Amino acid sequence: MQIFVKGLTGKTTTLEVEPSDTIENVKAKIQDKTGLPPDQQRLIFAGKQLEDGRTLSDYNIQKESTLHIVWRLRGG
Repeated sequence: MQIFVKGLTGKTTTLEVEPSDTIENVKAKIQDKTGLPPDQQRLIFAGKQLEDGRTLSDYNIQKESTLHIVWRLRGG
């Protein structure tokens, strides 16, 4: 069960996930494709904010679910 994430460039990035796969892991996968640090990553689905400890089955996230990558620096 893969998912498509809306990138800033508009290009979607397929990611491998599973009902068991927690968000913490997902952010980790992203940290590799985006190379961005965890403090610069944010996942939101259907306008709902995700949190660690939860799973896809909790957010009712299905396949081809459109996420949202928000890139912003917390400043110095």
